[PDB]
Amino acid sequence: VSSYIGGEGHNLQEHSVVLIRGGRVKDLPGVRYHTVRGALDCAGVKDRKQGRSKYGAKKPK
Amino acid sequence: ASVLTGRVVSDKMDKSITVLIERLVRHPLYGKQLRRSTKIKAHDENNVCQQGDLVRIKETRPISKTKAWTLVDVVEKVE
Amino acid sequence: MVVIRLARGGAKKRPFYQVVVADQRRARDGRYIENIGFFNPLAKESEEAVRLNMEAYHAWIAKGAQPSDRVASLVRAYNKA
Amino acid sequence: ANTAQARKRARQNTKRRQNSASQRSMVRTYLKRVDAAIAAKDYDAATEAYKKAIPVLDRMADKGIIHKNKAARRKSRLNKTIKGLQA
Amino acid sequence: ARYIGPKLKLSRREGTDLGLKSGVKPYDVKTKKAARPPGQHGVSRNKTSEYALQLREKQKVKRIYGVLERQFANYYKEAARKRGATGENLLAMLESRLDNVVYRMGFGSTRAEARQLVSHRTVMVKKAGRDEFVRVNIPSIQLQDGDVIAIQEKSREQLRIKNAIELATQRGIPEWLDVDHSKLQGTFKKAPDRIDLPAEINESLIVELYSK
RNA sequence: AAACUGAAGAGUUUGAUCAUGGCUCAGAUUGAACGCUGGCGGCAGGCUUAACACAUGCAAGUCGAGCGGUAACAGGAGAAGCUUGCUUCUUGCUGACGAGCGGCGGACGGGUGAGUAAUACUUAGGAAUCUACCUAGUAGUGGGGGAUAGCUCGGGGAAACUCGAAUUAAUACCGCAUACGACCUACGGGAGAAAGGGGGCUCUCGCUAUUAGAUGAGCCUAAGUCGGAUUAGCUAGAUGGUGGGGUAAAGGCCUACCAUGGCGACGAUCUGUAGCUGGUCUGAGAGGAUGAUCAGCCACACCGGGACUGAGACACGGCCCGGACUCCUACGGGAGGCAGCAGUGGGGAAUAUUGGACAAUGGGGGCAACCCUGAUCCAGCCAUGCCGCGUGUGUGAAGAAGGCCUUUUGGUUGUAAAGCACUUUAAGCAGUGAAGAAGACUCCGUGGUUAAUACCCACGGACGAUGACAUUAGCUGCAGAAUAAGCACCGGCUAACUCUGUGCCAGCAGCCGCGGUAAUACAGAGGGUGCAAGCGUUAAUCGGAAUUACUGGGCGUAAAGGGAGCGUAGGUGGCUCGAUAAGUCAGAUGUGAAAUCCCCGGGCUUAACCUGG
RNA sequence: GUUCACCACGGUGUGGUUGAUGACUGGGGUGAAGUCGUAACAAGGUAGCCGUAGGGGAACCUGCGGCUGGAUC
Repeated sequence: VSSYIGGEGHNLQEHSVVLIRGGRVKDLPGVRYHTVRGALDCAGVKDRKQGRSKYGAKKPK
Repeated sequence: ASVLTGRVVSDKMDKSITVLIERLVRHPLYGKQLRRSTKIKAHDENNVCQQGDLVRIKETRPISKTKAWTLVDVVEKVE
Repeated sequence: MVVIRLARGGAKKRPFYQVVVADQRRARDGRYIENIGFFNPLAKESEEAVRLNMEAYHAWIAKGAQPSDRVASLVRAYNKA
Repeated sequence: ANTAQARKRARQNTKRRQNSASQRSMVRTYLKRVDAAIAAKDYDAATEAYKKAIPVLDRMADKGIIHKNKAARRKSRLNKTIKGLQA
Repeated sequence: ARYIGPKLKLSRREGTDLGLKSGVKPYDVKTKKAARPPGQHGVSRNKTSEYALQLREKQKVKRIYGVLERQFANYYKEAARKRGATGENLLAMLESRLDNVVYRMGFGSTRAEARQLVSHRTVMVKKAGRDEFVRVNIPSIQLQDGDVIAIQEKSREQLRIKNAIELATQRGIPEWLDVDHSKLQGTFKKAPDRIDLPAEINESLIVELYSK
């Protein structure tokens, strides 16, 4: 299936192992799943501060 | 002990009859009483009663493969 | 044979037994024939500690049941008071 | 077998099964004479075969080779067939 | 877990005095606020809704008694299963909490300090009928008819308690509590009635909020 | 007295409207996973996928008071090399005890849910059976024989093991003698047992035949129990009968003959899927979904098949044959089965220790001592859940600084902080310290027994042997605010708003939608809101949905009357007087397991939890 | 021991059912300021629609019967 990478900027390329959750994108025809960002090989978002858990970003020190 | 009454729908087996027992089962959701009927083979030793008769039968030890009831009374007979 | 034995309930480190008439081959907390009372190992000085239906206990003794060494002593020290 | 006791039970089972199968064969052998004498409608041969099979039948039934119920049923059902053979 | 942050913020958001501070000085001068809720904007346009009136009413009681949502919903679930009015029962069981009882009896200046006293094993409870006290570090203990409360033998010389009685005297002592300052010993003779509790808390809004 | 209490809507079709109608949301729940974060405790729960393959250890033994015995160990008596206190060799003499014969156990307990749509399960009954150990009886336990394992002797084999000759004991085995019952009977009569051990002639543990209980098991009947008709006909041992066989027992269970029957639109047959129940979640209810943990029932034990022994098995850690796979081999042959408890590899989004003890409750063996028990009781790990507690408490304004907004001077963060005054829950340290234990053994007394003051049994006292958990729970001190806050969200639904950056890009999004140069919707900040050691997201079920409407909807035009009729099964059906009592209603009895749900209580410091009625 | 009977494995043949694929081909949907027209909505400029048949690049046209869910009368 085709899935949506959320957040600004990612590191995914061919032969990348991702974790996939449910959830359809409304304006994208055919996409019905989301990529969990920060789970296995998809990194978290770099400079995220507000909704960090939804994008796999560690709490900044 | 466990007696059951019904009409004879078949008598074409040696020392054997088929009795049609009717009952009223109530629908668990709609509460209307459907009339249902089971065919029960009984043992009629002397081979007397004919189809269309009312007969009483009681449960006993099995006589054959599909026969474990026995005739005890022919309450009504064909007109 | 048939035994009158305790069946453990309660909680962790707070045992509460029910004295029960069971076929000996069944699991301690599994199938039994009759429950004839209870035993609170940890009970207060103002609470019912041991209760045992002596009528059915005698009936089961005369009927064939064999009490355990715990229920025998429980009845022994319960009928002396 | 994975324990000494299970191994002992197996080698005991072979011995007991040999000993019981010999007596099972004996019971069958003594009932064959009665059935063969019944087959050729011979009241005297069937009676003299039956009389010498009852002790064997009831002795193996008491040993446990056959059930007492089987021994009794065989006795009754061979007596009922011999007596009806011109008692 | 309990709330640790500022309390006048809570009072300003509820628009009423929750008794979170001591009565040593009037609530108006303690904060020069309560005319506006906290934050940059405070008094707002776009008026509230039925759900806002219900949420604020439930938060009011929760912040008054210092009980979080999980325990408070267990309270409501018990109250709607006991006989009678659900809101009356919920107020009775919030008033029968040990920390609230010691606050009303006056051994603590605020319910937070009363809970702090209860938690630190400085209050002994004697159950009705029982001929013994027992030190209890659990603020959520429900007291029945006749339960006795006393102060620990090694904490009767507390300064905070001695200045908490004199505030309790200036504030008023409930009639369902029989407190003696001579040996710091009260008795919970009966859970308070709805007529004894203030007639400004609409428990009907809490009951309608816990109905989807 | 109580179990009798419970029901919310919103957004979105239009220029607007009312209706219809779908979609979406707010709730509850979980054996959850993931992301961010993370202090503690109590109680629960923890491979939902591969019934995939399994390294290693453990999960079933016990009895010498059945027997020959002596491999080991320890004693004892003598031989004493005596090496004078070194010390060895004979003996089963004793405590005991490997292997062996024999008994009982291994059919329990534990695991799994593959198969199974009905030899299943649930409810209610039934008759034609068997049942070790247990209880209460009854009649006995007499007298012989031939063997044989170990132990010998000689081989074969790499091993696994094995062959031959000789040969000993028994509660092993087989005759013979008797037989209250019991079995067969033509009812005149016929046949059929056993075994001894132990303690001082007795008692006791056994054995034999059997009766009655109880327990368990097998068997049968009726009712109920998923989807598909784009599956309508299915059956030839099939349906019934007799003679015979078979089984513990009814029965086409089997067989020879006789008859042509049996089942099906009340769904047979065939197909798909599935362990079933108590219950669990949801719901106002009715319903819907589901069948983890606990309990009952069933089925299975690498796969296919057969049976033996036994009271009980077609036997999870038994046997035989076949098979796939894995391993050992000297190539000839062998061995094995974690869906027991830990654990491994693998699969997966995902699920723990190769721990302790039999102290308790049970289970197996034993006369006991005692031995065994991965059942069980505990401990370990995991925020997986529920419940509880904490991360301080008061007081503190020219309302400090800093941040943010701003009209550039105010507002807000905010009594918030600092300062001052106290407190020490939990954690940390040090002490103390219940209860889980049932009082074994031994002594004394009493009663029963007896020929007996013995022995044995029962009862009554004294005695303190027995604790894995465990450095227990709890309780008392010490120190110091010290060791402890995060997550989501803030356009509406929906509680909470402003700046800055961006500029239909980057991005958000459940829905309506937002983003085009002044974005309360994106990203960051300040502020706020809700929850809180958790918070969100995803998956899944019910709710809202009266959106399959039984409760409780519709069909002129919104989806929806068959083109019309006749008619089969079926459904429904006038008046009056009777009978019956099936439906219906009431009463009684039996049952509807316990747990759970609910009510009233009781015990944990509270609660969860446990528990009586 | 032998032999027969029952029977598991395994084998042979011939069908049924169903999963994945398959050159090519049929229609359905989505996507931009594309091409051709303008069939419908007003009497939509030939009233429309229903069944059916024939025809046509395409909406469609025509015949036969039916309907009003047809304006102007």
